[PDB]
Amino acid sequence: VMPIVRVAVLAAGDDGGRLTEMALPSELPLREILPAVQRIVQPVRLSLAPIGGAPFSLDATLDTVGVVDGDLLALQAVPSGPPAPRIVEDIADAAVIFSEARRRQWGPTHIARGAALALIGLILVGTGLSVAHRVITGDLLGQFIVSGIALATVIAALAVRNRSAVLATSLAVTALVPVAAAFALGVPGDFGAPNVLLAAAGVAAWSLISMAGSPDDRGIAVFTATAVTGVGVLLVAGAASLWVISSDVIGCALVLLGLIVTVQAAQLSAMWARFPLPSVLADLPRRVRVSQAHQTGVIAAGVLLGVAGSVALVSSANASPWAWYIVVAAAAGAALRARVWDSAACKAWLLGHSYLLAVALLVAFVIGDRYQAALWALAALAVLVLVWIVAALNPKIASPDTYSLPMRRMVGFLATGLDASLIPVMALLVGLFSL
Amino acid sequence: PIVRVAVLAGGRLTEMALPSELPLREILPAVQRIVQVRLSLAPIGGAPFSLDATLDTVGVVDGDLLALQAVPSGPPAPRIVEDIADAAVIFSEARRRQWGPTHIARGAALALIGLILVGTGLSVAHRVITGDLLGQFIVSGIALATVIAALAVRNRSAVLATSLAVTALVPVAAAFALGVPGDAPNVLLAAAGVAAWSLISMAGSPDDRGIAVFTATAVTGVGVLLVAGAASLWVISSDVIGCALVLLGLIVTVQAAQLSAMWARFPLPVIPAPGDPTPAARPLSVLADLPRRVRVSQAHQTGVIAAGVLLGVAGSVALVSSANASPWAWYIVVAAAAGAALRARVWDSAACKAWLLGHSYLLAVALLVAFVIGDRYQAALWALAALAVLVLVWIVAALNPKIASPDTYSLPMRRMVGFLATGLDASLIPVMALLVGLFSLV
Amino acid sequence: MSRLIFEHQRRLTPPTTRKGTITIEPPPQLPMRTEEVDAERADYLRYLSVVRDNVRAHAAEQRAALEWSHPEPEVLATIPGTRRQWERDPRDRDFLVLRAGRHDVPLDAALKVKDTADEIDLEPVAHSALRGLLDVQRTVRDAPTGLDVAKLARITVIGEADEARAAIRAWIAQAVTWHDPTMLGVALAAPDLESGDWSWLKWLPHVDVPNEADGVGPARYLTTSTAELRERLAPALADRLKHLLVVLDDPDADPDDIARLTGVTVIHRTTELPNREQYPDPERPILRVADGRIERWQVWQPCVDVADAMSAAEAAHIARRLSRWDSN
Amino acid sequence: VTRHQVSGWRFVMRRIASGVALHDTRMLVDPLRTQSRAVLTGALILVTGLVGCFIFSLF
Amino acid sequence: TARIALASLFVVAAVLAQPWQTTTQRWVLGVSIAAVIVLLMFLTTRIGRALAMVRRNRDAHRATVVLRVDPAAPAQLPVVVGYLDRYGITCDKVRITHRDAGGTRRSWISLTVDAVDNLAALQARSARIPLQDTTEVVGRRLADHLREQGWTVTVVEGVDTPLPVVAAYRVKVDEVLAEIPAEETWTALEFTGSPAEPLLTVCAAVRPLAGLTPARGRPALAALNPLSTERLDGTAVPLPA
Repeated sequence: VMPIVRVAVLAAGDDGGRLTEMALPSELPLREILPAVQRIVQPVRLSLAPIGGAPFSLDATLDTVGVVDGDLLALQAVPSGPPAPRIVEDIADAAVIFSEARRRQWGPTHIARGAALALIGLILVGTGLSVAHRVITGDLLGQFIVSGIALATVIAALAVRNRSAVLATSLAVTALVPVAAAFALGVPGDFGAPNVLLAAAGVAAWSLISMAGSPDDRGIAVFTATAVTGVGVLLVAGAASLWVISSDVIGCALVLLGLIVTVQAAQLSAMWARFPLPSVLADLPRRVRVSQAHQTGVIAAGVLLGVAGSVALVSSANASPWAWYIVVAAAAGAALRARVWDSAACKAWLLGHSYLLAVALLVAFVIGDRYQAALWALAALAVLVLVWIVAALNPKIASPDTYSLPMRRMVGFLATGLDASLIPVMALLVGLFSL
Repeated sequence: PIVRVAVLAGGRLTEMALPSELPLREILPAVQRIVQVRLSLAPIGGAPFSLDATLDTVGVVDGDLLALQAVPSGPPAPRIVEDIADAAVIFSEARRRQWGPTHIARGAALALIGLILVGTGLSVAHRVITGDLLGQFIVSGIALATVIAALAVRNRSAVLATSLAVTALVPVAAAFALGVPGDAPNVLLAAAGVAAWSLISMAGSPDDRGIAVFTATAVTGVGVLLVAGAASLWVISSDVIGCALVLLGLIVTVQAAQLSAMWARFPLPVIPAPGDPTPAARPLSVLADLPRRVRVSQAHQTGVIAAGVLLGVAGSVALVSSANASPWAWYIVVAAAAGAALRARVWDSAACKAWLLGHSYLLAVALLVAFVIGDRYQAALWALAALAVLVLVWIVAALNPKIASPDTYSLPMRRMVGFLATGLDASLIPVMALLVGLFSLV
Repeated sequence: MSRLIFEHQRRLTPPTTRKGTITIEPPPQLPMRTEEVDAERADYLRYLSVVRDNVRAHAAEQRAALEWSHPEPEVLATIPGTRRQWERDPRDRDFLVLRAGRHDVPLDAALKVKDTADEIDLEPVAHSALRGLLDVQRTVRDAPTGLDVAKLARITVIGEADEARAAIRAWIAQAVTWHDPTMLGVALAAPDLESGDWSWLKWLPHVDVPNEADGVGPARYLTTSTAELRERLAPALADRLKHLLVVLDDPDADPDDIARLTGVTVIHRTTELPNREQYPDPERPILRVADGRIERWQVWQPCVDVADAMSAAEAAHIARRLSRWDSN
Repeated sequence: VTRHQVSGWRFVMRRIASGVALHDTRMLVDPLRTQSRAVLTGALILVTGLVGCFIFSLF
Repeated sequence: TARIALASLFVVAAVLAQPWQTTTQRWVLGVSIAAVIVLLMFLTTRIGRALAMVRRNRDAHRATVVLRVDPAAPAQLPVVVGYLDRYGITCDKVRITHRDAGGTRRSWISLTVDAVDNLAALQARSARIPLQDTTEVVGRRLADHLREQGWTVTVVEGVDTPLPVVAAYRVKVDEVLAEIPAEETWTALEFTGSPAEPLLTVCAAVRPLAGLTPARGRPALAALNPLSTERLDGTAVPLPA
């Protein structure tokens, strides 16, 4: 017989397009079979190209080029020639000519971006100024200005909800810094626990009222992120303000809740689809994106608490070593749970859990007047960036293929055992089950 | 009655003539008996010919290509084609590759960036609280590490190289700033090191990625160097270094075209003698490289302008941020601001226009933070209100696309605007003289 | 005898070629405040920049024309099928003009300054700019060009086998792909023809004499004995109209073996180079096909800056995709 | 080198500057020269007031 | 993890009873024991399954195409599994189904196509997902490839039902496949995942022989409808040669 390969070619150059299968004889120069493909699917010459790549040399054959049975090949043009390079002998005309390809025109469209960035900077720096005016000195003028600018920005967000649909979303997502600032300064005292409660309540309320109210699919993810954590710490906050003092258990419950949101997430992720986010399934591309968005959002919250809780455990010194076990346990858990999510931002957040943990422990230590361990945090961050580097150089550690099936089973088993292994030491540390 | 075709069957094809008015039955054997199961001749990507027809009746013209292949046991597979509308999307699918190892590279790069930044931060905090030898030691170690790594991927990446070089000028500045005991002459060493590193990086680099950032750091380093110089040898008030910084910023911003021209080594003119010369013609080699020199010039220009603004705000925050400076200092500040916001009508590169227009807003933010640092807290609200007015005029320019277009104005109006932009930075220098006390030396 | 027919269609309208004669006003006379002469410099330089842009437009138009008339020797694969295969005619300005490669064309337009401001004491800049413009812009950059074969009568090439034959294949394909066989007929005489080499010529409908059979293919001008070639060529030539090409592949064995005509322009490859070849004629040139260029002998005057090489299999594909058609 | 030569040199330099800054070479009006000469006349007002309040100081 | 977590919580509330006395570390010890030993997850989920069944005593995102090949054989095994991913359509799973309503082993091929795992290609068709259309097209392509391969296949529309509107089973790693005693025995293999290295699974039904598994807690049999848009939840496992 004769070796043949069944492929499917795609050519869309004039109107719509044509995708169809065919059988081509392997071990032939493409310059021989291209006319047949053209005749079937129909001064520039054409050639086959793997979708997402560069066209094939007109001499190579489908066999040597590396096409397996059942590929999908597009019918592109023979790559190119030179662009016929221009030439000018005067230097001034050279300067004026060779600069056009920039979109350098000022136009009434860079002014819009400039004004929006200036407004966001105004909001942020005004919140910062007024807070630093209160938190240090202490008077009603600070919180007054903060609440004023917060009401101003939320009204502006609701006012342009259908004006540009992007200025509105950006203004909203930046409006939750002054909202938190305002709702973090009630009943001053020592700023206490319950101010965190009120601030988280306001933040979660704004994230909710804006997520469904959002005009499109966008960085809505961070919304749902600042929504989930918005409620998460909220709950724990209430405890430390209502039930009892609860000195240390705050971070314990926080990291527990973080792990909970992290693992059992896909269900709650798909739950938001029931809520109204806004021709049989024409609105599929939106939904899935939004759906995907919510995942890439919610998992972010699922890790923020994981730090925001752990930071409480190993903050001070002389803490029980069980805290230094629960922190690294949650870290390893959120690290090894990246193998399953298989998406870009999800895997990214799950891996960067330990990185953000290192940086947060470092800043908490330098705030906490500790330096014999801040250097240790920096060294741990160094080991982490080193393993990142060695993974990037040689695709060995993060390549889930060149491993052992027994080792893969053991890794999954160890992860499944260790992520939940913290609630026993949780109770042993908090002493809640020592009655 | 005969047709000459290329038949195909060892990994090659042969080229033979075949009878036409004849059944393929008695054709295929001899064909094998030339080329060397139910075999027959078939066109490329087609159902094999009916075993009992003629080459003529099926329509194989002279010079086609036929391959010898088996007879499929059954139907002809009419190869139904399905239509598509926007195949350009499928491409964008395969282009958006999965996680893989590609994202690992950006991850590692960002991780190293963050590592260097947080190391510098922790170390400078330890030094400004209580700095042992370990502080300066680890700062210098991090700086040497990143500067070596920059020259380690210089010809391997050409993208990670410039990024590492850019981020490396923060730890270098930190190191050389606190490499000397004391508290200032330190900033002199810092600016010297940062300018040296900026120049070194800018020199051995391709056309771009030696972007405005590098020449801007270089120029602001040279400026802070020439100011810390006077602050070191002589001893002068805050007003003196402030005026010197704002004047350096202005004089760099204004002469930022010829400077950017000579920085890119343009092919200088060859204007001949007047009597009887022989004009030379430029060679095609340099003229071919010209469209690279143009982009290099543009980048250098944008950087020079950015550095001019960074100076003109660094000095502008030296005069007003003090306890109580003469209203002449306020006038110099406002004049430099309005000058760097009115010469933004001159330049055309959008990046330069933005860097110029922003000068006032950046100055507002800098005055605000320097007031908060200085426990003023009263004129800080005034600075916030000024910045609010700035963003208000920005907004009213944004959502009203007529105030932001010169064509809707009258010739004498814009001519008077030009007159004002002339007079402002004209009088900027005599007021500097008044403030510095130069006219009190007589 | 069994292949499709063709109709002598009307050639498409090529992109226009405005052969105007643009003139430039001479620079000033350099006599008066320096500001005045500076403003005059500015005005004159602006005028010069405008006329430079216009000249660049002229040049781009000429290059577009040459491209549309001499595509790269790999696009012509898509030619034979369309209505643009044998589109050239014995009256057009680019007829029997084999494309050999890209180099600098002399910019057909004029660019003549109306030199009346004699006694040259001109403004130094306003004159240096004009000299630069007249010396640089007057030559189009790398653009298609080649051999006006209709007035050459011999092409001697020099170089190794797989490069000389490469360029020969390239422009012989570029020729047989834009002409009816009734106008030109390609021939050949080679000792190793049926070798994956010029055997591709077998298909070209330009290599068959009138009224011969040879059983399988009508004539097959291809052969080995140059004398036998002339014998097969005997009735085709007594004319000193149908053009011809007769190419050789043996370095030795006496080229010029026919005359010394009026349309028979033989080609041959040699390995010996001339020593001090006296007056390389406007016709009968000598071409060393170098690594990546084709240098014409002249008293080393490259005259071709980037050659063209068509692979054997590519020539075969051209021959096949061309052998379908014929006109009679 | 005649004065026309140095004038042409300065003119070519200013034209190159206008090209690489304003992105045009028409050179009808040259705001770059305006700004430069403005700073220069600022310095000249400075030196003039200097010699003024100097020769007055020796009243 | 949740079940092992609660079991760890209870074994911790128990282990602190090193003095198994005083009826303070003993009665709560006993309640924690009788709470953990019942869980150590097949009995608690047994209660869940009973509650589901008393709850169950009363798609536009997945499409299916079904064909019949009366001369069924394993010879067409590769040419069908190759359709897990090709022509840029990545069929989500293939399923071979055999029935024995008498002695006429009516078999069926079942292709499934989602709309989110390959939303790009679908969206490229008409900007409004022609999921049904593209599934029918890939069905026609498989039918033609099989027919030309040497068998006969007819694209059916509406197939019989393996559930009466009764006992399902599942096996692990050939002889059992021939063993699956009754009147109407369904046996269906499903390949999912990647065409190069797929994941094989098996579900059968009668109206436990050598290695079967009772289907305790039937909607699974409903899913076993070759036309149904499901994955036969039971398991997933690679295969040897």
